[PDB]
Amino acid sequence: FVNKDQIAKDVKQFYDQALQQAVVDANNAKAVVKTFHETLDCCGSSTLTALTTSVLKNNLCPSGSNIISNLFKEDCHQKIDDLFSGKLHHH
Amino acid sequence: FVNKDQIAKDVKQFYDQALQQAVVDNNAKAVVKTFHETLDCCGSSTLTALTTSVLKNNLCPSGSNIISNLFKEDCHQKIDDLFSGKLH
Amino acid sequence: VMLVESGGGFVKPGGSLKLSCAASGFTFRSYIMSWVRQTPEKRLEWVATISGGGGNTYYPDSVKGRFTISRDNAKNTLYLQLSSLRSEDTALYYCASLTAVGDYWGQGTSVTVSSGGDVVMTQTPLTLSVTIGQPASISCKSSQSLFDTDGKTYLTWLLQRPGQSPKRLIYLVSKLASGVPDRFTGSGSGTDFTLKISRVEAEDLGVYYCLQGTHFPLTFGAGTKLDLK
Amino acid sequence: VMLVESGGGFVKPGGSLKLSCAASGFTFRSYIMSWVRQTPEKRLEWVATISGGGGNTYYPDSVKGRFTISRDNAKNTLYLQLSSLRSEDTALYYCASLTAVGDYWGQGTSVTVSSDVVMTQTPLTLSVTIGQPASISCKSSQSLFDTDGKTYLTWLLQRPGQSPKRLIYLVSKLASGVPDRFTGSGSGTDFTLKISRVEAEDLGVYYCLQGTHFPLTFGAGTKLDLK
Repeated sequence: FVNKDQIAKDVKQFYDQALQQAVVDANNAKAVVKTFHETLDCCGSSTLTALTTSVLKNNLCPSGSNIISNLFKEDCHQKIDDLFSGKLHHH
Repeated sequence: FVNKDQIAKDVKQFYDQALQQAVVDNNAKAVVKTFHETLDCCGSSTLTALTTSVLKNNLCPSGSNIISNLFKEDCHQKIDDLFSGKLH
Repeated sequence: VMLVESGGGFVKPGGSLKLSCAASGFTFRSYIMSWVRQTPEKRLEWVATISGGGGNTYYPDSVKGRFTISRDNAKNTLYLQLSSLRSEDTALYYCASLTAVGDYWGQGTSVTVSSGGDVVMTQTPLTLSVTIGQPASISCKSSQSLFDTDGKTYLTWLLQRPGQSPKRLIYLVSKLASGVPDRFTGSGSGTDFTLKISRVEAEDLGVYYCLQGTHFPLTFGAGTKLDLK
Repeated sequence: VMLVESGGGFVKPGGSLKLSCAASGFTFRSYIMSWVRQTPEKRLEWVATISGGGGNTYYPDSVKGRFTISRDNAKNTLYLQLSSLRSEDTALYYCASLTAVGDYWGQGTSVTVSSDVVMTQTPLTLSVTIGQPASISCKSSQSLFDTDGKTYLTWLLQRPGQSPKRLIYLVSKLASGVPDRFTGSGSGTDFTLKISRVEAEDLGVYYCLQGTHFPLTFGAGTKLDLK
């Protein structure tokens, strides 16, 4: 059996790793970041202050969806916790 | 730390365990719908019988299915493409 | 905006070709793509479908094992490997995002197999000859109900204008597609369906087909040719 | 369909109150939710914004450190804890999905405390007759043109008795349930709402809103009035 919290944690680590690597140029880190941000509809994490501020700055969060402001963002860690706890679907 | 391959495989296994329970019996249904919705997919090639049972429970709410509901993205492939960074 | 097929040809029975289709102008990687073939007698037949990511492939029994549909999303290309070809495979092979939200068709690439060099959809009449301005009505009946557990009724009407590829006209029985003028009306339910044209214009001439997408395999009516008296 | 606010009231300088907003009829958890206050003089001010999942909270400096936005997704409730309250915190506080794809507003709950891009709008009041054309200007102190290449200029209209409602977003794009008598135009710092022929449900206060620069700011408003 694979435990919810163990994979959620591993998924946030994977993502935090790619976020780091992305901000030191590693064109693949950037692809992973863009993928996570588009598929999960998120941008950075509040838990990752230093990395999140380097990242907006890198224009790795398009909006598209955003029609009023692009100032406000979902936290990817929270999106990952909610994916594994089955809380992302529009019921 | 984290190797792309073991995580992708862990996620698939977690998805697969929820897809199974969701059929034979929920938090499992909630997880399955979240995965289908978030990843834009429905069941898996590797689980054809499970996958044919999805419509019976409305685990794969269509919306974009306007010509047929027979054809689906495979969740396993969506999982690999998430970690490979191909879904943008 | 664009799908462009190539790779067809003249091949001997038992032979092999590989068709390709270069896509541009839409988000290919996220498009469930199909091949659809048009026979010398102008029947449309579904040949193959592949998911956005390429993990699910679908084939009707007539081609299963012989044809392989694939795609290379990085190159924005769709492929069809043909093998053990036989004479009934001779057709114009179209690339199309047949079941996707956007309706896009290539222009077909031909395969002619020659040593010389399921739900039934019933479309009547076979040809309806008309006068400009006069109204039209075409029938299409299925041998099983098209009403899915789903709640949706996957009946589609398409039109192929002379010298063009087929074009989705209406889906889910009654809903018009992009840019279809209001003088088209689709009705029906269960196993009975009708396409009515208020007032035929010259842009309406060609072959209409219905398509059911409720039951595997996808099937088409044999076609009604609308032309002038 | 519904946002219902409560918990407003009357308080002394330096006191506390906690406001609530009960949502229903949309997928609450996936909306970035806001509080927007409207002062006795009918100015709108952005107060706080929280992400769908609760992780990112945002505040202008005027309330930052004093107010805490929060949300309970399982209960479909949005909160604003008010503390160290000041006279100028007196206003009607609106729960709203201000920046979300759907535009929902509560009806507002009132607080009375009692012992940046400048947005300009010309004219301050337009009096008009039904069927007359109308033209309101909104001017900003910096370009609202984002790196996005989007221009986050938004028009809202508050009808007498009514909470505010989105009418135009991204300069020119009409919101839902909005007729074509409405037309927004402009670029840079200069923006214009034209009503071709004013009907009687065009009357109220018009506000522009920029979303390009932190913090979110509102023009002081133009009153549409007949006569």
